[PDB]
Amino acid sequence: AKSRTIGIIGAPFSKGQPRGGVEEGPTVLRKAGLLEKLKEQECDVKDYGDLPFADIPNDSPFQIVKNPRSVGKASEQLAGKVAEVKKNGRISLVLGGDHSLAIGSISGHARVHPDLGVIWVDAHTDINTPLTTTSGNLHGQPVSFLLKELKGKIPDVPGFSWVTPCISAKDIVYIGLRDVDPGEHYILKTLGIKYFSMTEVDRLGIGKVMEETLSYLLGRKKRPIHLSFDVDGLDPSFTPATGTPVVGGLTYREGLYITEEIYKTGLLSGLDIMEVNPSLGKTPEEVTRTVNTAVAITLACFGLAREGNHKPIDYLN
Amino acid sequence: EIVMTQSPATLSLSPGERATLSCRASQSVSSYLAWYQQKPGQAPRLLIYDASNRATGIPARFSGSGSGTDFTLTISSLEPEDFAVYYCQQHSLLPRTFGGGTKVEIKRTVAAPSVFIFPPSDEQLKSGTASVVCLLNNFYPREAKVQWKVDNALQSGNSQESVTEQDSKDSTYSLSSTLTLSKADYEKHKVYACEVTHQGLSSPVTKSFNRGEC
Amino acid sequence: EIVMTQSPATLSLSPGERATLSCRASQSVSSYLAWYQQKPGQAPRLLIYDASNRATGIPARFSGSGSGTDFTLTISSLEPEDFAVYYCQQHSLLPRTFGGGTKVEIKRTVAAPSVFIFPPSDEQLKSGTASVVCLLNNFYPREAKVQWKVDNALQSGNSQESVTEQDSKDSTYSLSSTLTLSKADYEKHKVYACEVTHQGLSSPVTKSFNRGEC
Amino acid sequence: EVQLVQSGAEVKKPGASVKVSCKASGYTFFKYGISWVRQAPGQGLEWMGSISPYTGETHYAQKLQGRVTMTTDTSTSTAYMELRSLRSDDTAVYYCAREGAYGYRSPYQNWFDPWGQGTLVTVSSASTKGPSVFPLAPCSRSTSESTAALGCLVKDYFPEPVTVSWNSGALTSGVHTFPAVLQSSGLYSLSSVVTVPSSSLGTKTYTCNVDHKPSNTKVDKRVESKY
Amino acid sequence: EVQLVQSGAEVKKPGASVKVSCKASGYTFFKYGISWVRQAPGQGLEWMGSISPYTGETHYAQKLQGRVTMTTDTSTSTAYMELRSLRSDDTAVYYCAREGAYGYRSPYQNWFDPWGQGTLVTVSSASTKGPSVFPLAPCSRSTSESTAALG
Ligand SMILES: [Mn+2]
Repeated sequence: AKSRTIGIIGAPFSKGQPRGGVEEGPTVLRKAGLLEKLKEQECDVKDYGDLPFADIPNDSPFQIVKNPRSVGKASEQLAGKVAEVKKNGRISLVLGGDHSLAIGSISGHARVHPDLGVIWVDAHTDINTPLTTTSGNLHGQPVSFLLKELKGKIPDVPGFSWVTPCISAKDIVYIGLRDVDPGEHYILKTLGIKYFSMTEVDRLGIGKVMEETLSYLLGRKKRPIHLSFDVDGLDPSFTPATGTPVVGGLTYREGLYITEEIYKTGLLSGLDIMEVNPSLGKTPEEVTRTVNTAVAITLACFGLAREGNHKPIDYLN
Repeated sequence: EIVMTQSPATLSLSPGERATLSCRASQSVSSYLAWYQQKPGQAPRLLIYDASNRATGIPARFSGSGSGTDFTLTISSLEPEDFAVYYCQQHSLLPRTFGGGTKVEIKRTVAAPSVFIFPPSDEQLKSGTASVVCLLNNFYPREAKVQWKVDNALQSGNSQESVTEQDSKDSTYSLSSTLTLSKADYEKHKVYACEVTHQGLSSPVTKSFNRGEC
Repeated sequence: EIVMTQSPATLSLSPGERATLSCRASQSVSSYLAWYQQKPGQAPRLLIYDASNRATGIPARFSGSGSGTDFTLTISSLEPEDFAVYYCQQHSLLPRTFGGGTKVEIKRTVAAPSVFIFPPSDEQLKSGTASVVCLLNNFYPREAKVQWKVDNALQSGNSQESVTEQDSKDSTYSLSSTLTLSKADYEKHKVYACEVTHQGLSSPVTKSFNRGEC
Repeated sequence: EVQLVQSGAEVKKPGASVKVSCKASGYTFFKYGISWVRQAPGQGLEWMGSISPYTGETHYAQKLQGRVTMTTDTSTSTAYMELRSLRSDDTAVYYCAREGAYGYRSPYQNWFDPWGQGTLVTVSSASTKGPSVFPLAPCSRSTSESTAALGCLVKDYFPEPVTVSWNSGALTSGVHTFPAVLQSSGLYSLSSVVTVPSSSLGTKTYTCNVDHKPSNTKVDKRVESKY
Repeated sequence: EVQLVQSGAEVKKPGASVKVSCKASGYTFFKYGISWVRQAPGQGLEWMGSISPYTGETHYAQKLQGRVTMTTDTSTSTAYMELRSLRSDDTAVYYCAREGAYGYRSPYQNWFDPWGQGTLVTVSSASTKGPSVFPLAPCSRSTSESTAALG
């Protein structure tokens, strides 16, 4: 169909976060066999392989921001690949990896659809600047490069000269905030970005939150929706093998309801699955649950309803 | 559990030019490991923190490269205070494997051990035991042998050796195999020879005595 | 951990009529176990999948019953290609216990082993060891004994035996206890007798030599 | 057909794992839960673990919980099973097979029929060595016996196997290959192949051609009388 | 400076733990995940566990899971590590050091630079005894040699 027409982009990338091991994100998810789990239902599955990311040894850092240039080269390569696969009319499934990849993901998606919107599901806002950071890790700084309102507030980071800020403060909705920096919360209150922390989800319920989210983004104008997802926004009871484990996250049922409502919009146009670290699994059972969680999220993004799904023909024959 | 293999096992260099060291990883660490300065009897000290970039007061000469399997550690301007066991250690994978050990020695020349066997004391015969101590002293390198001879019987297992550190002064070494016996097995024999085979020695030097001689 | 006890330990049958086999469970499996065909040196093969019903290309003769403690496996029309170790195995309880082993032999008659002791080679005396090898050959069944005699000293522990499979041709067996000694204990004695006690033998056959005879 | 390609026969001393590719073929994956079963030679079988193919439910057996790790590779339907802190008890032919998944949509199986062919794993601290054959192939005239037998003494090899043939496989009659009875001394198993010639064959030499290819060693022998 | 005061050198026979105060100083806590590493003398080092300072994430290493317990004392920034059912393998100088917390707000470290000075722990069932010195210090005239040694 128009929905569940998939270009698969694997990015075995880790250089925007400290703990190496999310390079085996697409490796484990492909050996979890997301492709075959799509191929039952009417999915136009087409992988495009993994991207060859060069290793620049002289990736000289910024003041606090470390590894700018290899990350910028990675996201520029990924922006080309995402724009390429969205020329195909597919839905850009990109998965890594960490949030630094989402820069080029949203970039190449905005090259095709400049009118997009972002649902950034994450424990964090990841809205840090090079100035307002504490770690300098670019997986904590993807969003600030992509916001038009932080133009001039973004320093000239080596490797991100190609980056064009493509969305506005109204173009993005956060869901799942429970680990927010004072700089992050100050910027969030500064730009007036619509968000949904764990407080409002516990207040309204996940149905009312998803209702208000789709009313905010698609109630004005039906536009392509780029769900960019972090696994730590779900509770680490389900996803302990994530890079930034923060307790008190969303439930597995809640995330499945989110992705089912996104599929029932049908305006999903790009999916980003990051922070998948099998090396942070204390048991392989932890890895197994986390990977199955991410796969089931992706399947419910591409039509796997919990109520059941069938090919529209008679079965009583 | 990425195995870190340091390609120089040990090293000996009379103080001088580039004394570059090497460590290899079992996987791709990708510039995410560090270099260390475990001095003898001391706490280790950070040399390089991420494959380069010369951590926080390192003087002038301790660069390194890598990215991302086999890493280097350049000791370019040797400075003989820097004689210490060095360590690569991966970090960005759990669990966090160290390297093997990079004991940096001094390469003076190969010298001969001044070999001195010592009878056990009669005070040790008052203790009901006997430990025969065969010196090696003031030599280079540590590559030596001790073959105990008990009325010329090639014995071991009753013998514990003891390796000095390399001296700051004359860069030498000193060994002592300690042929700890019972008093009963001591009284069974007299000719207590100590066949010492070292590179500085031209011959396997057998230093001997008789039980009751000295 | 339901113990599966196979009531025939082994079986020997010259090829013929019903050769029905049995396995008992420690609990009530209730028709939820399977039958298997581990051939020698081979992967096992499914015979019966749920207590009956003759799985997927089994020829004509391999029914079974049960339901639900003591199960049967009927080898009705023997077909001597089917000589293999058979297995009941419960499935619908964890963990999934197998049976014991149902080595199906052939029952020709009880024959006598042609017993042949062999001195160690002088090449083994060049190796500093000695292994005396006492044959048994072309007999039935495996129920045998070897009593080594070292200047007529009943020894064991220095001896490893070796059991051939039952031959397809003559259904026989062959043994070899290997009295592996030191060369020193070899040189202590000459009369190296091998008291072999088998059912086909009328007597305990003592096959001997002298050290340096052959 | 519904088949398994196991790979491959490998030994470790006490060390790291012998993770086996259990390559599935012919039948669809994610519907058919694959197990693993060890069997020491001359012993009964021991089921030791079984994943569900998708949503991997481990179900490791008793006494190794723990030491075993099993993974799935449903890109290309191979499966895997490791071991941790390997040990001399792990001298066993490891079979993978398929229980069938006990989910809801999986079809009914209980009986292990993809069967894997087996994988030789002996955990072993011996070093790879050729045999030290200490034969006797005399001229059937030891004392007086007509059908006097002869046989070589295939001693102290590792790993398995030796390949022994009499006179490049000429003498096939009387061949009774004794299995690799394993030394407790150095884990160097012992075998022998014997034949029974007659005393009217005294002008014939007989060469056991003992060829131990995992050490790439080839041994040819004969022994005569003593004047 | 960024320093660690370890305390203190202690032996146990096979018995209870040798819980070491790893007193941090000079640098702020709850931002800097502190590890522990054992090293037997004449041996390589073995990292054995590392807590996050706040929201203590244990990350105990292989072969002792189990026997180790690590705690935090961020009133005064000392840390602790015990052992259970002590054993003669535990003849090792225990170093505490700091990985740096792998949270979100913690700054980037991977390299263990508070370094602790070490702690002598040998697990040991011997009793406290003076030496039994059985000397020879002769008058360098044993048989004939000029520079005759003594010890
Ligand atoms: Mn995030």
